[PDB]
Amino acid sequence: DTPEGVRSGAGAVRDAGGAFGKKEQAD
Amino acid sequence: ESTTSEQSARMTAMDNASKNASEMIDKLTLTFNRTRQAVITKELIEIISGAAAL
Amino acid sequence: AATGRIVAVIGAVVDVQFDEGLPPILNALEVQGRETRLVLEVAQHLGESTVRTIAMDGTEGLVRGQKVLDSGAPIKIPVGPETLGRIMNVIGEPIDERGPIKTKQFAAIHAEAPEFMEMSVEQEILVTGIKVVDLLAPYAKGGKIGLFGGAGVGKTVLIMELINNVAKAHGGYSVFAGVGERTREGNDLYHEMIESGVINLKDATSKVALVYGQMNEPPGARARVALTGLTVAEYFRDQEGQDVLLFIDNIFRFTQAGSEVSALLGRIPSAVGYQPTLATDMGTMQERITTTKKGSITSVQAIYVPADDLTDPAPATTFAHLDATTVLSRAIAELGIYPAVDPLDSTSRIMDPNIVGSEHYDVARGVQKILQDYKSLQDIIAILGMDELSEEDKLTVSRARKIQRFLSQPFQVAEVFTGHLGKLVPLKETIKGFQQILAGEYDHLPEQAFYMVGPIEEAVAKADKLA
Amino acid sequence: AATGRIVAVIGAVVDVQFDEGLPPILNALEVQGRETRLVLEVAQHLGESTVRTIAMDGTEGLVRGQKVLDSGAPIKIPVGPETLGRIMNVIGEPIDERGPIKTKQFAAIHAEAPEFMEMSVEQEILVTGIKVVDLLAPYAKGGKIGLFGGAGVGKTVLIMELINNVAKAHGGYSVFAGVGERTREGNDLYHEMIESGVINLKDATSKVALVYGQMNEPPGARARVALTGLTVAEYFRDQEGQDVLLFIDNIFRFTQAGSEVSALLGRIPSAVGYQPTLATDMGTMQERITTTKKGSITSVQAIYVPADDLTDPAPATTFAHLDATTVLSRAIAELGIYPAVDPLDSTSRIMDPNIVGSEHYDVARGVQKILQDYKSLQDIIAILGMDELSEEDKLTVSRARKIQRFLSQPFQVAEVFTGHLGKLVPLKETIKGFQQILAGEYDHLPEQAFYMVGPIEEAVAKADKLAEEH
Amino acid sequence: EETGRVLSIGDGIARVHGLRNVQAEEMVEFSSGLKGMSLNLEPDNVGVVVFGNDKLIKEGDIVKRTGAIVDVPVGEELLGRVVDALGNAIDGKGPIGSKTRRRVGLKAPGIIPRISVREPMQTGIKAVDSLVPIGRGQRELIIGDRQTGKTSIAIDTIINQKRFNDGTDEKKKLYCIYVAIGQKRSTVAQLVKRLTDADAMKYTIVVSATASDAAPLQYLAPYSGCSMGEYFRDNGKHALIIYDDLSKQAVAYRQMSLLLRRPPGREAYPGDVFYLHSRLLERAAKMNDAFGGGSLTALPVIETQAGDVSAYIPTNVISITDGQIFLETELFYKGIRPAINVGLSVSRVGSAAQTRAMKQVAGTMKLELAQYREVAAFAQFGDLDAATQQLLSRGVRLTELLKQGQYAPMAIEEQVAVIYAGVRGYLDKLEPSKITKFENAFLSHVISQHQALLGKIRADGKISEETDAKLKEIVTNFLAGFEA
Amino acid sequence: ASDAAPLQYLAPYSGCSMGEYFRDNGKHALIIYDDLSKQAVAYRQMSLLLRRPPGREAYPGDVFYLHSRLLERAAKMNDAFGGGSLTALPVIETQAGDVSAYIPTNVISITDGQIFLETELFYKGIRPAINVGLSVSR
Amino acid sequence: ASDAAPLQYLAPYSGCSMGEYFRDNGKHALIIYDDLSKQAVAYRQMSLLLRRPPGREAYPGDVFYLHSRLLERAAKMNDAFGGGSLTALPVIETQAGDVSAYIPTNVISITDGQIFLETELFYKGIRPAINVGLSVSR
Ligand SMILES: Nc1ncnc2c1ncn2[C@@H]1O[C@H](COP(=O)(O)OP(=O)(O)OP(=O)(O)O)[C@@H](O)[C@H]1O
Ligand SMILES: Nc1ncnc2c1ncn2[C@@H]1O[C@H](COP(=O)(O)OP(=O)(O)O)[C@@H](O)[C@H]1O
Ligand SMILES: Nc1ncnc2c1ncn2[C@@H]1O[C@H](COP(=O)(O)OP(=O)(O)O)[C@@H](O)[C@H]1O
Ligand SMILES: [Mg+2]
Ligand SMILES: [Mg+2]
Ligand SMILES: [Mg+2]
Repeated sequence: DTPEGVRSGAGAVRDAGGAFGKKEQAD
Repeated sequence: ESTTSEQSARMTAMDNASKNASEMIDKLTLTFNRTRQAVITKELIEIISGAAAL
Repeated sequence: AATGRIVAVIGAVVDVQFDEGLPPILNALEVQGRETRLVLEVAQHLGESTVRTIAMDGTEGLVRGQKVLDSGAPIKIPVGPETLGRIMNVIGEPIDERGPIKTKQFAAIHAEAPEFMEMSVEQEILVTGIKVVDLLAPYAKGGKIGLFGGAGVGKTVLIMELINNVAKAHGGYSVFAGVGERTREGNDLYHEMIESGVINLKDATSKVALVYGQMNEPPGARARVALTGLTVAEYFRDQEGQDVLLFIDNIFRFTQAGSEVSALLGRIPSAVGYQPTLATDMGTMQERITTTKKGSITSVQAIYVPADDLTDPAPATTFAHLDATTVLSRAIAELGIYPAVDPLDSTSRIMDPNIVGSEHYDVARGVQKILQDYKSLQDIIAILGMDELSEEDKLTVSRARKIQRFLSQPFQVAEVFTGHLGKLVPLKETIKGFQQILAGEYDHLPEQAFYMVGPIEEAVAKADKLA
Repeated sequence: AATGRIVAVIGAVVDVQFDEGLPPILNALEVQGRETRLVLEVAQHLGESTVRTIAMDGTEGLVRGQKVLDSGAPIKIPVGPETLGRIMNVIGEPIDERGPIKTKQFAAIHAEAPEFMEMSVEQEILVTGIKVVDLLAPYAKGGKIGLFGGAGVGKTVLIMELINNVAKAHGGYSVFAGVGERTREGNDLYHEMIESGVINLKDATSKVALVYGQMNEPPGARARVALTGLTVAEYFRDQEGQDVLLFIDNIFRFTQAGSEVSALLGRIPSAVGYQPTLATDMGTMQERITTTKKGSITSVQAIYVPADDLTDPAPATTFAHLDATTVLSRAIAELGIYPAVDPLDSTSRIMDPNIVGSEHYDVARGVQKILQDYKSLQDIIAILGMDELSEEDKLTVSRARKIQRFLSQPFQVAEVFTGHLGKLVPLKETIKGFQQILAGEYDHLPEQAFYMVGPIEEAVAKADKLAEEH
Repeated sequence: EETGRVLSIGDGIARVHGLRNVQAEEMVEFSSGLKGMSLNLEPDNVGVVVFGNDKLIKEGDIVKRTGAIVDVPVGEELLGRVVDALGNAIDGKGPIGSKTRRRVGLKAPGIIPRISVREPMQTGIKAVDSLVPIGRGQRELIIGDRQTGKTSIAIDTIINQKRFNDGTDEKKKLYCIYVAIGQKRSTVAQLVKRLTDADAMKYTIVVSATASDAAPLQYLAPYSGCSMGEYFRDNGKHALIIYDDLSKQAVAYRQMSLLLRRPPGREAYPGDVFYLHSRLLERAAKMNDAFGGGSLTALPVIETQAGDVSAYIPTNVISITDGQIFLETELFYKGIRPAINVGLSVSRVGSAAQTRAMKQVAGTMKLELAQYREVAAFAQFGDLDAATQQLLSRGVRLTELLKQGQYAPMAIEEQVAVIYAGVRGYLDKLEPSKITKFENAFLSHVISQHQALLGKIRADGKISEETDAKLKEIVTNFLAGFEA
Repeated sequence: ASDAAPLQYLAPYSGCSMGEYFRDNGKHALIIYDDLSKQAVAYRQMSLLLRRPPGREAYPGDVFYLHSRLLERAAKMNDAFGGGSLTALPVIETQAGDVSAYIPTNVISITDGQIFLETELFYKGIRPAINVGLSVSR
Repeated sequence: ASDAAPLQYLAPYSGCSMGEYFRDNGKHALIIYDDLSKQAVAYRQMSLLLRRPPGREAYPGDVFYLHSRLLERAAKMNDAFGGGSLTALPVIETQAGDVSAYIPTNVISITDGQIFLETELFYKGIRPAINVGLSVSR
């Protein structure tokens, strides 16, 4: 779509360092 | 019976998770816009202050 | 003393050139020829026999050339026992239409801070009857207490609760300094204290003095009224040797007034836009508000956080000057929990196991721990659902929510808002109730039963009522 | 020589008024009367025959009216074979307490850049021995290598390991320019090279010259030490037709020092806060550090990435000036993989199947692709669960984790940190091992066996030890 | 005395006209007795920063050159005295008998005068002395948010220094210096009270620049304290300095520079804030034997708003320091007190700046804790006792072991004992919430009964096989007898 | 909007003074400062063109006083002063429901209540779209 | 980089003028302004050192004009004017995919489409890394 909109990428879940990233790391 | 119930529940739960993610991203996008504008304003103010001090 | 002609008038900054004898900085210059006293405070010796001054009232009508006469001393205010029961402005003039304040001694607005060898180290727990404060962030007697909060979060309600629960019983005097707040609040408090008897309009049994610098005042006045209230408190602390409770409203307004005049004082703006002397002037003001070896001043200062942002320079700097800090959060208010004290942000210096007690310390720390774990699980909850949690985790979530509800307490000053009678809970009851909740004794009770209740007994009674 | 007088001392910017002919910009001015040597380099001709000068040392003690002489040349440093084994300052003064540096040739720190017709077009390959570098981002002989990284990520350790592996083996001389770094690290390097033999205090066989301006130095000094070091390297390139290795630590300090003095120099701040003359000055420095047709200079430059933000102007501009880039990611270092080279961010110009060979290129691209697919899979994992992925997904994740572990290589300089003995992996062994892991020949081996090892022979051998200890 | 006339005095900045022989960075004395420092030498005026309230200063005042670049009274006569930024005693115990004055802006030791860090700088904190060891001459940053315990860590180290100071050998003796920048007077007084009830004041110099004190004074305080430590460092003695709230020094520099009309930069901090903090911390060094062998250890404290260590001053100070001790609020309110994030907290080993006995248990503790952190970050337990549950139980045990109270520094041998008890698996069976009780009880039991064991550990500096066997006996016996 | 920024700046004060007549003369008046946000924008323009140092959101630091002095004039005078009233209903336009913005929080800190209107309810047909949960009156 | 800022500022215009010869004489030409961002940086350096008032990211306000008066020279002239063409392929380096930055926004607005390349695709096997979705041709 419009390029201006923020675009996510692979690994963002782990890059965030939040609970979901930690869950993925431990799992 | 269990398998059908499990699949239906999984579908519903994933739909609900998607809805929650949608609400969260809406809020985060609003925050992102505010922060971006603030950053631009702050750098503008810094540059102006540096120019005037000269 | 010395007569100077006004050279420039920009906002509240008046540039006066004195022919001879430049008034020393921080002197009180009186404008001649105005219907009401307009005192200018010398701020900078610009040079060429010219002094830049900050006005303490409106500058409308000033003309270039108008004579200004030096007083020879900084702005002085009536100080003493007669001040009790009387309302004063920044310059000290009575604004209660009760007559002149006939004090035997007059003190200067500006004064040096108590020295290092005069500081006291005693720390005691001032029970406030508020669950969140008394348990998580106990308030110290004689220590500087700060109520951080944004717009419409409960700062003035909380400070009114502190006045009702503590100031009424306090054997010493008190001073309430209103800096940059709505005038109607002052009128309410004045009449409320008159009704309660704290301000007696018949005999000198009044125990509270009022200094008001409300938002209608010009920026210069709002930057000095806090110093006026501090001076009248200082007299009671030192000369009378009596314990005082200095309640100040929105100390932030003191800083905000400085930012407005800093631009007109010719200073390079600092971060955000605040004055470059934020830390220094704030410290100069705060350092004077300290318990010394002569007397004690328990300071309850409400601090407004701009945009509910605590990284803003004004609220951020204030943190270093407070023994006990209470941070109200809008989100907690959105959930309905009142008071909106943030359990994991409010801190205190008397939360030491050798001071507050081992049992109290353990209970507070455990409550904070379980709430922190719930916060850590918030994201997983928000996306997946509580279903995708361990039954042990569900226990932590269920217990934590009960604690959050129990932190809420009906307030006496909020009876006219919520319709629920206020509940002043003794400290022991708070500690015991939170012990019981942490242990799991009341896991069967619904979480709603813990909301807006007093002691845990009321919680169980409400739980049964919820049949 | 046209003796000037100090008219203003604000910070490191000192203004001097020359009654006689004004000194041209970039010339060195010597302040007379000071116990030590204070050199003021002309920056601007303000006007009224006044020059704005940046001091190369402390400005304390300067009094308005103090006489300042003009050297007539830009800051000149002792340069030659006699600088090897000697530590010199920005103004070319011996700071090793070993007597004066007796060189018969003096050169100015400021000089023009090599011309376009002098640029070499050859691209060789330098086998450092690091599996990550040699495979994914191979360094080139004569090319400009860049060690991008944040704080505490491995830049200094990696550059010291590169010195140990390459510079010691390399016959040609080397130069180390400690621009704005910790003084402790400078002493550590000096002592280490003394015992290693690279610097010989007794004989004259030293192979590395040292130019140090630490963060203790004033901002002006920290902005020219790189120029002094590269001038020494240029002497070892033009006057002597030899291959040189210029190792500079935290070139970022070169840019940062300019930001600390631009406001006093009178420049309107540019974005974020850097000086408006960021790219121009950085190019002026970097273009000089190149391999001309006369001689080769393989330069390894450590670049601090402020707040781990590669978009920051200082690291962003330096990307264009470097042939081979190796970015150290903190997240990988948190995982423990040392070196923390980011496999999917490091790039090299010689990464061309024509240059590195088809097999090398294919293996490297396969490694990068499998790691990208692993990055993609992690997001799925976070929601579904590892015991929910397909067998192909599980196989890909396992192989990617094995490859990531095998990227880690114990370093000799890091023997003190890790405790494991340092290992050096030949390029052929690196390619063979990663190719085998991609094929899956070692899928049966545990992931732990591939962590902190040398060749895949060490990798399989470690697995057997764990089984014996199982 | 070449003098000048104050053209303008505003907000502590005096544009004195005259002083044609004034040195840059030289102290000048005003008519009222206030002392200032000449910073902005301009063609017609001199920008002087007054070290006090500027109300006394007025236009037309006579400013006399002192004739010396700003210096601080230095020596060992300041031990036990609370002084200000200019070395004036504020403890009311009398004049300081300093015979030597050292410039506050001296250069740092060069490459040659320094040697590798060797001596261990014990802090008394288990987590610091085990997973992030600090050596003498190493600059370690206690970075964190507000009310996180950085000052607690510093004061605990200060108190820990007592057990060495009251001994005999001068090598282990570590004189301390606390520089309070921006902290209120009540807070500084409370710190002094703690030190003088633990009898640590006898070896500490408390330089204080409170909020009431002028911005120039707050800016100068760190350099003053650093010079006072340099006295010990250059005489062969070992010293420690804690620059509390170096960020508050940054705001003082910002005020001073902006009021001096120096153009602002990032966040209005003057462009030379990096140098402001660099020249201070670089002085901390371990002198070589030829230069006396003394050392100066620096523990700067930085407050990070909302835990953003990517902010300007935090990144500047982080780059300068050798290692960083990260204190996080979430750990503090999760029960980990001290709230040291051992995963992210890093410290260069100081070229073996940790005692061998501590190393032996600390290596395995570190590896186990790393593995525990990697695996136990889910809280969504499904079923792997042998692999995970074994590991995470040990991790919980070691974390409870790392938890420590306030104002109770432990000797290195006692830390070795408790860390041994936890790391050998002897406490794996012990209840996770009873680990702390076991720690306290075992510490007391060892100190009372098996004090000879502690003495041997301390004397040798290494736990030999025989000492290990003795420790095995002690821990097993007490563990069996721990619960009556 | 076509009118000059100084005019937009003075308009609220001009309106308040007209109602002050009724308030002081024992009469009750209602003043509605619709779009005070735009008065804040006009004041920001005046300040920036006056080279006053901008603050958060580029708004000058005296923007709080700008609205405080206007709103404070609204009051219920006592019997001795005629017992008049100057009930004020200022309007602030939030962007994407940003009630935590500078001008919104400033005006909330001055006013004795807020009636929060929600675009969600307005589109959902609940008109008036008063959010009872957040609406409060002291 | 060694070339002074004005040379970097004038290089694109010189190249375009060289290209115009072909376009104005019935010959088709293609120009590739690699790193047009660096030209904007050089122009910013010139402007700020010339004390020209700054703007967003310190770029002078006329940077859009600087880029527009260069890219608009690219044209397909009609038969009467020779029928020549001057194709333009400017290159802009976005920082972390920030297509909303000053220079990226300006160049995107000026150009007749873009060819967006993503590093994710480059390391995912998609070489060239052209993102078909974002890439568009007017
Ligand atoms: N080891 C500890 N265990 C438990 N609580 C502790 C410990 N150390 C300190 N505290 C408590 O933590 C709180 C904050 O500690 P401290 O005063 O050191 O914080 P700080 O970050 O230096 O504060 P400030 O922002 O005021 O400078 C105090 O209540 C203190 O008693
Ligand atoms: N403890 C409480 N119980 C019920 N309502 C409260 C409580 N505290 C605050 N509120 C509501 O939130 C509002 C907070 O605003 P107030 O405290 O009056 O001013 P501010 O918080 O802006 O200083 C109050 O007007 C009140 O309606
Ligand atoms: N093999 C390794 N490579 C790099 N760093 C390592 C390695 N092993 C341990 N480390 C730790 O990582 C740190 C990297 O820091 P260093 O390179 O000195 O600073 P910077 O990363 O800022 O250049 C080292 O101090 C060391 O403690
Ligand atoms: Mg209020
Ligand atoms: Mg390093
Ligand atoms: Mg502290």
